[PDB]
Amino acid sequence: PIVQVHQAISPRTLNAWVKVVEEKAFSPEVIPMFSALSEGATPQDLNTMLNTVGGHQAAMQMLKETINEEAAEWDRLHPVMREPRGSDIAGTTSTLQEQIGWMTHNPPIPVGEIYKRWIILGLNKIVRMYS
Ligand SMILES: CCN1C(=O)[C@H](c2cc(O)cc(-c3cccnc3)c2)C(=O)N(c2ccccc2)c2cc(C(F)(F)F)ccc21
Ligand SMILES: O=C(O)c1ccc(-c2ccc3c(c2)nc(-c2cn[nH]c2-c2cccc(Cl)c2)n3CCCn2ccnc2)cc1
Repeated sequence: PIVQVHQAISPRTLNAWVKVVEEKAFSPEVIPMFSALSEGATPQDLNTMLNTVGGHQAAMQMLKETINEEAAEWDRLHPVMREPRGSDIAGTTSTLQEQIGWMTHNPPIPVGEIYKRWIILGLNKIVRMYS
């Protein structure tokens, strides 16, 4: 996350989270916990976390599809320092430096916060699917 500059979530925190998500798989109480954990997150942070958490293969694919759908919608709503496109917000086509750039620009585009809402949309769809 960006702190008072960028620093990775600590390994101890991420590894503990992996176990929490496993124990609480597919339950909605994970969602607010995700929001708390990812305070200040860049898209790079978020992808490291998602990749570390891993989990259920079909669920991961559904999350990915949801993200891609939201990135497409972002491009429709906000066609394009350069401005980020959907894939930049998802951290696919952007660097960590670029993400920090947008997040701290005057005025800013909070690419981490935007990506978080896409991830949360996916997590909610997953909750319903496995309920
Ligand atoms: C989408 C992929 N994914 C999993 O497959 C998780 C998972 C992890 C795991 O270690 C085991 C399972 C699992 C599920 C069912 C059977 N056996 C194992 C699922 C899991 O259950 N959820 C999940 C939890 C609650 C609600 C919705 C989804 C999350 C959560 C996140 C995060 F961090 F962003 F919140 C990231 C990936 C992720
Ligand atoms: O959902 C959300 O949370 C959400 C949704 C949208 C936005 C958003 C989107 C585009 C935005 C924006 C804010 N602020 C500006 C904006 C306004 N002036 N300069 C910029 C800007 C230019 C380049 C890089 C960055 Cl970093 C900012 N633009 C660029 C608009 C086009 N423009 C205006 C001036 N130059 C280019 C922020 C948050």
